[PDB]
Amino acid sequence: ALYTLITPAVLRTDTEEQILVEAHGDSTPKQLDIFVHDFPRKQKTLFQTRVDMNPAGGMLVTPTIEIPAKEVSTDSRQNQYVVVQVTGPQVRLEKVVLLSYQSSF
Repeated sequence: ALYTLITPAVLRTDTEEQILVEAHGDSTPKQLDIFVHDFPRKQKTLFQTRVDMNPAGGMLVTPTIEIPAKEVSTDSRQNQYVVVQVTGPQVRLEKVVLLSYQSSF
């Protein structure tokens, strides 16, 4: 009965990231899509993928997304957001987060 989405508060473009998605109390399997759209306009699909979540895996998942900064048209002059989304059987979740252009060290 409880579906959770935890992602990093701030997501690094052109750098892999991992987000936590859980089902609390629901021993019946599932197959969900992970979607990320530019905020606020939802103009383009930045990242899409699909994962199965079964009882074996504790009923949770660690999908790895990866926004390409090649798809962020903004400059570093103001804080541009992107929005996370999960959808499937008896579930949907939606979370807006901030984006870092960080490359490296």
